[PDB]
Amino acid sequence: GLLCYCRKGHCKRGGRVRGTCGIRFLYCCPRR
Repeated sequence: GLLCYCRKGHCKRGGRVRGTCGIRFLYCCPRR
């Protein structure tokens, strides 16, 4: 939720992965 984004392979403009967005997808949150 929040302002998190699901990106395939690797999150764009963000190195704060929150967890896996399923298979071959990364879910990152710009929190900390």
